[PDB]
Amino acid sequence: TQQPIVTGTSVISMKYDNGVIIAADNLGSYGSLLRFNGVERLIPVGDNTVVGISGDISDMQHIERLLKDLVTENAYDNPLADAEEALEPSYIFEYLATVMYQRRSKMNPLWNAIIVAGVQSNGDQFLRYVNLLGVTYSSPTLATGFGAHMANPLLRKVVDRESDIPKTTVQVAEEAIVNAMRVLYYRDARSSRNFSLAIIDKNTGLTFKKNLQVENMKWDFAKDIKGYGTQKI
Amino acid sequence: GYDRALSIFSPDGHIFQVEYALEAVKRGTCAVGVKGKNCVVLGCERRSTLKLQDTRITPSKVSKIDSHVVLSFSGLNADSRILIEKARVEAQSHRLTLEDPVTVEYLTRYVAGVQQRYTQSGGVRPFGVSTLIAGFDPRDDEPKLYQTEPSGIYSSWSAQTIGRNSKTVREFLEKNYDRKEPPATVEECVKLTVRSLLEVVQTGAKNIEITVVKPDSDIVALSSEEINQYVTQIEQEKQE
Amino acid sequence: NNYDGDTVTFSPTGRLFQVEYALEAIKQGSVTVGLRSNTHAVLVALKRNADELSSYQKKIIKCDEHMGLSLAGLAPDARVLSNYLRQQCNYSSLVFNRKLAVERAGHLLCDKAQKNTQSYGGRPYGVGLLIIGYDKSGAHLLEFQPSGNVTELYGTAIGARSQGAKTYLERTLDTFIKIDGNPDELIKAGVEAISQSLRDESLTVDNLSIAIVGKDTPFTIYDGEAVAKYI
Amino acid sequence: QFNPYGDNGGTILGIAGEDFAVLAGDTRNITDYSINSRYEPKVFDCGDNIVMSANGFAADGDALVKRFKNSVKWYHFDHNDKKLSINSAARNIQHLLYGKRFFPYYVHTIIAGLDEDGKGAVYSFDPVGSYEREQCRAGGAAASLIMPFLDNQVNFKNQYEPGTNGKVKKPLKYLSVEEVIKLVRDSFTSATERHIQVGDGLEILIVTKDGVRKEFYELKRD
Amino acid sequence: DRGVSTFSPEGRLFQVEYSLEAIKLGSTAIGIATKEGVVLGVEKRATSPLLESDSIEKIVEIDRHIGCAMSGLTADARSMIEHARTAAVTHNLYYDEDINVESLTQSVCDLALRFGELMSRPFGVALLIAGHDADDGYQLFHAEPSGTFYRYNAKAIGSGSEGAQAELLNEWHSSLTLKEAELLVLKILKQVMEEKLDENNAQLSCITKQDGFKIYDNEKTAELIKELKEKEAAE
Amino acid sequence: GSRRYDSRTTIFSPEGRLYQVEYALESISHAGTAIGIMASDGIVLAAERKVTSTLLEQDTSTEKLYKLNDKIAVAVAGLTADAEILINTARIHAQNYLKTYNEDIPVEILVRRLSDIKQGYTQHGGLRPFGVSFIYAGYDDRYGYQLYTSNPSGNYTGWKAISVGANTSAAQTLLQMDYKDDMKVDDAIELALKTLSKTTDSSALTYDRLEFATIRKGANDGEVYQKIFKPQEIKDILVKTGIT
Amino acid sequence: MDIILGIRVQDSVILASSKAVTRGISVLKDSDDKTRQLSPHTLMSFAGEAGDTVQFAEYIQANIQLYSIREDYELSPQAVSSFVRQELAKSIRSRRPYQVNVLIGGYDKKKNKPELYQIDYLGTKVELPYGAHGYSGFYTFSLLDHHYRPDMTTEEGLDLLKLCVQELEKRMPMDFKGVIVKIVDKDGIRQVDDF
Amino acid sequence: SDPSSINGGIVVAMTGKDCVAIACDLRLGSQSLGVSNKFEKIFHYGHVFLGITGLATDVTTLNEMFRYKTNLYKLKEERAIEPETFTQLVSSSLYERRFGPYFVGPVVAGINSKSGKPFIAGFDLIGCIDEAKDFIVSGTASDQLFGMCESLYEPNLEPEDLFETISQALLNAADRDALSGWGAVVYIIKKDEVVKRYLKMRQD
Amino acid sequence: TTLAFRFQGGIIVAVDSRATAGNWVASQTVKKVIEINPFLLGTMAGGAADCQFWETWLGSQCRLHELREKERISVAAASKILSNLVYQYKGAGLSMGTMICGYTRKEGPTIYYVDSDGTRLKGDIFCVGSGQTFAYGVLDSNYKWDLSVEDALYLGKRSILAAAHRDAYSGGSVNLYHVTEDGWIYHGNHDVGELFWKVKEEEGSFNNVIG
Ligand SMILES: [Mg+2]
Repeated sequence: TQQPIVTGTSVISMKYDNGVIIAADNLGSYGSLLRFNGVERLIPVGDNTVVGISGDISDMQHIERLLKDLVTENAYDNPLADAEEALEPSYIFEYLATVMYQRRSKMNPLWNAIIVAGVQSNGDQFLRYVNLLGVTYSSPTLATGFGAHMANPLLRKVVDRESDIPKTTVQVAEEAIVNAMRVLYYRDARSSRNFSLAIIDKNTGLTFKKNLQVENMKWDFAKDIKGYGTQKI
Repeated sequence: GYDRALSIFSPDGHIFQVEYALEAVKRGTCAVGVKGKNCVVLGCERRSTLKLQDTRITPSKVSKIDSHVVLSFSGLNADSRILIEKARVEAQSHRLTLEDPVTVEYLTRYVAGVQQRYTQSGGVRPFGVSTLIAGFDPRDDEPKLYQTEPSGIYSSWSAQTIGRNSKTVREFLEKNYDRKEPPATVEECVKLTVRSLLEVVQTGAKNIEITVVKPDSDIVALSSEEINQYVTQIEQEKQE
Repeated sequence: NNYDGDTVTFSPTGRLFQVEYALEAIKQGSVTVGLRSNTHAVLVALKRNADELSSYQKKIIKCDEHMGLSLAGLAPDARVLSNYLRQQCNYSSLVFNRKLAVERAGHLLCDKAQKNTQSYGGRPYGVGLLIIGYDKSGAHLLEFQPSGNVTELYGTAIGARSQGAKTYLERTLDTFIKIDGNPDELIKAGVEAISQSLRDESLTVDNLSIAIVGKDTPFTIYDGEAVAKYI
Repeated sequence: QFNPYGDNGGTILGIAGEDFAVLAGDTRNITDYSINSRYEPKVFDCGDNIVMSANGFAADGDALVKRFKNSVKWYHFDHNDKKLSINSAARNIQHLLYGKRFFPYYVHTIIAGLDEDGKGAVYSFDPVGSYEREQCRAGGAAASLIMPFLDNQVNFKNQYEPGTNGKVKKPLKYLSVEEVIKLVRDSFTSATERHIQVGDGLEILIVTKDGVRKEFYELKRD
Repeated sequence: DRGVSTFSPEGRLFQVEYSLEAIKLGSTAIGIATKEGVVLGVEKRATSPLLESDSIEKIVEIDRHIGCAMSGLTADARSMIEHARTAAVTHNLYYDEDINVESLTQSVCDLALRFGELMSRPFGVALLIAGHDADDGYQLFHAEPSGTFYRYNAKAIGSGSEGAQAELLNEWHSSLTLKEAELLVLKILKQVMEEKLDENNAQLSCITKQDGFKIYDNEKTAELIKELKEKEAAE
Repeated sequence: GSRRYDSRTTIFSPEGRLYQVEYALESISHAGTAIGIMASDGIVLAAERKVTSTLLEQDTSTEKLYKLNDKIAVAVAGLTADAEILINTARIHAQNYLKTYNEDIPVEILVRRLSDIKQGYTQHGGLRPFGVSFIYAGYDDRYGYQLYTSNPSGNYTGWKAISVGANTSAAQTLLQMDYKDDMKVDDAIELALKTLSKTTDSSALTYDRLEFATIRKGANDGEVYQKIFKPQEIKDILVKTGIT
Repeated sequence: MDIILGIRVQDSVILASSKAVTRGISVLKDSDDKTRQLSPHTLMSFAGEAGDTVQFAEYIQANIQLYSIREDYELSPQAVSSFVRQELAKSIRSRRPYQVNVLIGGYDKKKNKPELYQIDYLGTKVELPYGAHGYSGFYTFSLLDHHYRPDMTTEEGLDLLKLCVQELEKRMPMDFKGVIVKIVDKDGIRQVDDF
Repeated sequence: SDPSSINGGIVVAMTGKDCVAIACDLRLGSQSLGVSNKFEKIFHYGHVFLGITGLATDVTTLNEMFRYKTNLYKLKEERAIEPETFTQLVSSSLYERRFGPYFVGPVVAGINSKSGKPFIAGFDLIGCIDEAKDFIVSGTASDQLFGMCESLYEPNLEPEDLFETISQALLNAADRDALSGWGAVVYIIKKDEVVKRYLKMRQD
Repeated sequence: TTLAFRFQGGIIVAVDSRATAGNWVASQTVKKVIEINPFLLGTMAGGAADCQFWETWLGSQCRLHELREKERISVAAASKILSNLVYQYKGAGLSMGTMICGYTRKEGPTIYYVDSDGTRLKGDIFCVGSGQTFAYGVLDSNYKWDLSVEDALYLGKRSILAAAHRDAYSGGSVNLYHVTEDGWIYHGNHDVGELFWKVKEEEGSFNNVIG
C-alpha cells in the first residue's frame, strides 16, 4: 500500500487504417496541483511498440527500466532478435499486464495506467490498456485519466466501431489526437502545453515527435466576459 | 543436517544396517509372548550377572503404552525408550482425535512405521529393537499379540519369542502350544510362559519377570514369590 | 577408475566419467529417429516391450501444441525434463503470450542438465531427447544429451544401432529436406530411416510410434492402428 | 488506502437445453460512469466443449479463466488426453476459487456444456467457490432484472393451466435453441434499457455435440 | 564407500539394480487381467506355524476400483500405499470422479526415484496395481523401484517369477473368463510355492466393474482350491 | 566430495554393536574410579582423582563430583569437558521441571532425559557420542534414596552399590562381597573408601587424590543435605576408618 | 458456558457447573457437562469462549494422562494446577489466546487433604476454600463468606451449594438450566445423580 | 483494560540502621470483585527479597522465572546472589521483553552478606533501576505510599521502630485505595535473622 | 433452516433449499445435505462455500479412515475431524453451522452439532440457521421419543415449512432424510409452494393467511 506523489496525467491513443497513434504531455504534477515539466511518458520498445504511462513517475521510471531490461534479455542467445523473434506489442503488454496484476495481488501496486500501442509482425494494429488493478481492455480509441472523459468522446466521432478503422487515414487520426490534446490543455489543471506524439505505421515504421506545442487556441472571447452575472463593466 | 544414507542396498540385495540391527536384537535378553483364551502373558529374561541391583527403580522390561496395551522388547535398551515414548504420545493423540483408545493392531502398525522410516531416512541408523505388543481392543475380549522388528515388518502371533536363544524357546512353543485349544485360564497361560523361559533362563529366582494383561485395562505385574511358586511346581512335576 | 565415484571429480585426461556412464544408458535405450523439411518435423520411435504379455514403453511425450520430444534411456528422467519443458512452454504462454522458441527450449534443457554435472550429491540425467517443433522461424529438430550438449539438426537418431538410421539420413539429406506440404511422404522417409537400425525384429502395428508437427499441424502422436498405413 | 478490487460491470446468462447449452454475455466493459470498451469478450471457449465466464472485477475474471484453461491443458498431460467432463470442470473451479477464500476473486462464474449423457448443463459459482447445477442462471450487474423473467419464461413459474382454477401447473418442457436465443436476446435488450452498465453488444456461445458456435447481436450504445 | 545415485559403467543405477535383487527374495505375487475382471494372488509364506497367517496383508485396497499386491521388503510398501490412497481420494476431491489406473500408477512411480544425498535409498518392493476405469477398462500394471511401470495381460513377481511368467505366457488368451483366471493363479502359485498350497498360506482377490475390489475369504479360496485339484485329476 | 572423510559414527558392526559406543566405553575404563553406595538412611559418592600433581590446587577443585540440584548429585567418569556440557543440560532440565510443576524433579525423570540425549548421538547427527559415564545419587518423595548409572549408549539402570571407570570388575566383586541391605551411611562410607583403597593403581590412597560426598537426612526433620567433603574433612574420615 | 462453582470441605472438593449451552437466541442443550477428569483424583471444570473451552480441557486431559502412563504415577493437584497455569500464561501472549477460565478440584493422596485451585484465562492461579468464575462469584462469595466452615462434611458442603444455586436461580438474568455436581475425595470422582 | 490495575496491590521497602524492611498487601481482585485475601507479593531467593505488584499472572511468572535463574546462579557461582547483582538481573530480564513487557512493578530488598550494607531498589515494567537510600514504593496506591513515606520516614531507624513506620505507611496508603488491602505482611530483615509479621487491618 | 432429531425409528433430518445475498434470493434449489457415506449425513448452515467445500473434504477424510482402518468411521470421529479443522481456522471468518448425523453399531443413531467457533455438541434434537427458532417451536411442542417413522418424517417436514413461512431467509423446498441401521433413506424434495396449501387444507393450520 502506497500513495502517488509525482504523477503524469492522461495518455490518449487511437487506431487508423495502417497503424496506431499515441500522445502524452511532458508534465509531472505535485500535491496541490504544483507543476513540473520535462518528463517523457512515451517509452519506445524496439521499432514496432510505444508504451504510454500515466500515474506515479517513480513507478513509471521502474517500468521504463523493466522494458529496457526486457529488450536486453530477448537479445540473449537469439540470432533472430532483430527479425522473427523480435519483441511484439502483444508480448510487451502481456509482461506488463502480468506484473501489474501480481503487484496488486501483493497489495504493493505500481500506481500507473498504461497503454501499449504498436503494429504486430502480420501488420495487425495493437492497442490495449492495463492499470494498477491489472484490469485490461482493448478499443479502437483508448485514453487514461481525464483523456477517458474528454479525449475518447472526440476520438470515437472518428472511429466509433471496428469497421471505421479502414476508412480512417493517418492525416485524420493525427488531427483528431492533436485537437484532443488542446481540449485537455483547456480543461485539465494537471496538463501542459508541451506534449510528445508517436505514430507506429506498418508501411512507414515508428515516427516519434517530441517538443510539440498546442497551437490555434481560442482565448479572444475572454475579453467580452465581465463579472459573474450582473456586472456590466 | 547430517544427510548420509547409512541404510543402503548391497549387490546381493540385502540392507546390512537393518540385518546388523537384528544381530543387536539376538544379543538382547529373551522376551516371550503367549496369548490364552481370555488373556495374554508377557515373559521377560533378566541376566543374573548384575547383583547389587535396585529392582525398585531399575527400568522394568514391560512398558504400559496405554491402560489396555503393553510393549516388551529385545535389543538396545536406550533405543526401546524412543519407540515407547513415541507410542505413548500416539496413544493419547488417538484418544484426543478419534475419541477412542488405539486398537493393538493400530499401535503396532504405528511403531512398525517408525522402525521402517529409520531404514530409508538420511543420517539415521535403524532401531536395534524387536517389540512384542499385547493387549485387548476397546470393548473386545479377543486377545491380541503382535511382533515388530527393525525392518518395519509386523504380524500377529498365537505365541512368539525374541532375543537370545529365542530359537530354542520358539521350538518349545511350536510343539507345546495347541491352536485348536489355547491355555483356557490365566494360571495355564502363565505356567506355559514360565515353562518356555525355564528352557533358556538358568535359575527361576530374580531372573524371570511376568506381566498378565486381561480385558478392560486389567494389567498386573507378578512379584518374586508369586513367580517362584510356578518355578517350584514345574520342577517337581519334571522329576518323573 | 579412481575418478568415476561422483560428478564433481575430473579424470587426469579431463573427463567426467559419471557423465560418460549416463551417456552409456542412452546407447542401451531403444532406437528413435528425428527428421524435418521446411514445413514439417517428424519423430519416429521403436517402442520396447518387457515380454509378449507386457505393453510397449511409450517413447514420445507432447510438451506444447507446437513442440514435443522422443526419449532413449531412463524414462523417469525424460518425465522430469519433459515436465520442466511443459512448465517453460507454459510460462512463455501465460507471461508473454508467446510460443517458446525451439532454440530457447534447447538452451533451458542444456542449463538444467549442466547443474547436475557440477554439484556433489546429485547425478547426471540418464536420457537423450530428440525435440521437434514449429515456431516463428519454421520447423526445428534438436538433439539433447545429458552432458548438456544440445544441437540443431536437419535429422538424427539416438539409441542402440542408431548409426544405421543416421547414415541413411546423411545420404537422403537432399531428398527429405524438400518434402514440403506432404506429411505422409516425410513420415515414410522417417520409417525407411529407422528400418536401417532393425535386426531380426521388424516394424509391427503396436511396435511403431510416430509424431508430427508443422505449419497447420499441431504436435500429434500416432500409435496402434493409426500407424498401420506406414508398414 | 489502496483498494485492490474494482467493478467492470457487464452481465452474463447461461441456459441449458435438452441436447445443447448457451452462455451469453454483453461486450461492454465499464469503470464508474466511463465506457472502457464497447467490445471486450468475457465468454470464452476453454476446450473440451466447456464455455466459461467470470463476470465482476475483470482482472480477477481474466486470472481465473486463464488458470482454468491451464487446468484443462494439464489435465490432458496428466491423464492421457482424457476429456474433462463438465461436472469435473465444476469441482476443479470450486478449488481454484476456495484457494483464495481469504483474498477472493471478486467474480460470479458460470460454465456451460454437455454432461456425460449428452444433455445440456449449466453450473454457477459464488466468489469463494460454492457451486450448483442449474437449468437457468443470470450473473453480474443486471442479474436481478433477468433472473425472475427466466423463472417465468424457462421454468414456467407462477404460470397455471387456463380453466383449472390454478390447481394444474403449466407443464415443464425443454426449449429449442431458436426459442432459447429469443429469450436471451429479449433478456439483454430489456436489461440494456434499465441498467446503465449493460449495452453495446451481445455475444452468445452455443454448445452442442458438434462443438462451439458463436452469434453476435448489437445492443443500444447509450 | 560410494554415492547413492551413482551410475555403473554399463549405465544402470547401482542402488536400483541392488533393490531388484531384494524383490527376487520376496514371496510370489501373480496378477491376470481379463474382460470379466483382474485377479490378484499372493504367497503368504509364514516364517513359523505360531504366526497367525490372516494377519499377513500382502493384498491391499487403494480405492474401490484399484487393488494392489506387493513382493519384496513389504514394510517399504506402507508409505507407497498411503501415497496411492491419498492420490486416489485427493483426485476424487479435485475432479469429482474415479482416478485412471495408469494415472494412480504414474503417481506411485514418481516416489520411486525421489532418493539420494528425499529418502536415503530406493524402495525394496515391487507392486502389481490392478484396477478398472471407463476409458481403458480392466488393467494390470507392474510398478518397479526404478520409477518404470509396464501394463501386462498377466505378470508374476517375487522368488518364483521367471518360472511363473513362462507358464502365464502359454496359458493366457484374450477370451479368459474370471473363474478360469482364479484357477490359473492358484494353479501357478501351487507350482512355484515351497510349502503345499491351502487357504491359509495363499490369498486370492479380484477387481470387477460391478462389485469393485474384494479380498476373497479363506472359505471361498478353499472351494476354488478343491475345484482346481478335481479338474487337473479329470484329465 | 565430503563422503570420503565421514567416519559414520552412528552405524552397526556385522555383530550388531555400535563401534563408537564400544570405543567410548574403552575410553571410560581408563578414567579414575567412581563408587556409589546406597544405604537405608543416605547415599555415598566416592571418586579417585586422575594421578594428582603436588602443585595442583586441591581445595578449590571439582573434577569428579558435581551438584545437579539440592537433592541430586553425579559422579563423573570419562572426559570432564563432555560431562560439563551434559551437567549444564541436566541442571536446566531440573529447573524447567520445577518452573512447570512447582515440585523438585523426580530422580529417574532427570536420568531418563540425560540418557535420551546420549542415545540421540548414537542414532543420528553423525557426531561422536559423549565419552562419559555418570553415577546419579539423588532423593525424591516417591522412591526415596536412589542410585543410577548412564553410559555413552544412553542405557541407564538402578543400583544398591555400583562403580564406573577403572577396575570396575574388581570394585564390583568387593562391593558384592561386603554390601548388605540394612547398612547405615557411616558403614557405607567405610565400604566406599576400603574398595577404592584396594582397586587404586596408586601406591597408597591419600586425601589429596579423593573427592567425597554424602546425601543424608542429617538436617532437622524430613529434609535432605548434600555434603561435598572439604580436603581436611576427607583427611579426618580417612584417619577415622584407619586407612592412614 | 457461564456458571462454575467450587467448595473445598474437610475431606472432599465439590464442583458445580451449569448445564445450559446458549448460541445466539436459542438454548441448544440443557445437559452439558463442563468438566474433564484429568486423573482419578483430579477434576477440572471450565467456562469461556465457545470451542476454546473443550479444546483446552481435552488438551490438558491428554497431557496429564500421558504423564500418568510415562511415570506410572498420579501427578499431585498442586503439580497439575501449576502445569495448567503455565499453559494459560503462555496462551495470553500468543497470536490467538485461549479465553478459558478453570477450577481444578483434587484430593492429594500423599497429604490426605482436598485442594481447590481457581485459574483465569491470564494464568492467575489462587488456592481457595471456595471459588467461582465470571458473574457467579458476585452472589456466592458473600453467601460462602457467611456460612462456610473449614470442618464441614460433604453433606453440609452440598447443602451450602444448594443455597448458592437457589440464590443464582433467583437473581441471575439467564436460565443456566441447573448444575451437574461432582465430588472429589480419597475414593476418586463420583457425580451426584439428582440436584 | 489497563493490565497494571486489574488485580491491584502494593509493595513498599525501607532502609534502617543495619536493617531493611519490605511489606505488601494480600489482596488479589478481578477489578471490583475481591477474589483472594492470601496473595503474598513478596518472594525471597536466599537472603535477597523481591516484591512484585501489577498483573498477577506476571507476578507468579516472574517469581518462577527468578527462582529458576537464581537456582542456576548458585549452582555455577557456588554462593547465594547478592542484592546489587540480583537488581541487575531483574533489569536485564525485564528489558529483554522491551516491546512485549511484563506488566509489573518489582522491588528488591536485602543486606549485602559481605559489606553488611542495607540495599533497596525499584523498577518500571521495562527494567529501569531506581536505587534509593530512603524508600521504594510500587502498585495501585504508589501516590499514597509516596506521601506516607516522604512524611513518616527518617534515616537510621532501629528494626523495632522501622517496623512501626513501614507498617503505618502501608496500612494508611491501602485504606485510601479501592484495589489494595485485605491484609498485609511486613518482613524485618537483619544481617542474620528475618522476622515476618501479619498486620491486622480493615477488611473492606 | 435445518433440523435433525433422534427417536425410536432412528434419526430424522430435514432442511430447506434457499440461499440469499442480502435481500436477493440467490437460489431456491440448494442441496443442504451432504451425503458423505451411506450411514453419514451432514447439514449446511451459514456460508454456502465454507459448508459445501469442508463437508465434501470431510467425505474424503472419512473414506481414507475406512481404507486405513478397514472399518466405517464413527459419527464421533467424523464430527471431531470437522470441529478440529474449523478450530485451526478460528478467527479467520469461516461461517458454518452444522450437524453430523449417522448410525454405527457401537454408537447407535448419533447427532453432533459442529460450528465455526469450534463448538462440538452431542444431542437428541438440534435446529440450526436463521429459522431455527421457528423450527424449534413446532418440534419441541409435538416431539415424543416414541413417534412413528411416518409421524416423525411429517414433523420434520412440518417444522421446516413453519420456518420457511416465517423466516425471510428460509424457503424453496423441503429435503427429507431418515437414518436407520440399514443406512440413510431419501424421502423426496417437497416444494413449499405446493406443500404449504396442501398442509393448510389437510391440517386446518395457517389461519393467519388469506382463506
Ligand atoms: Mg482498602
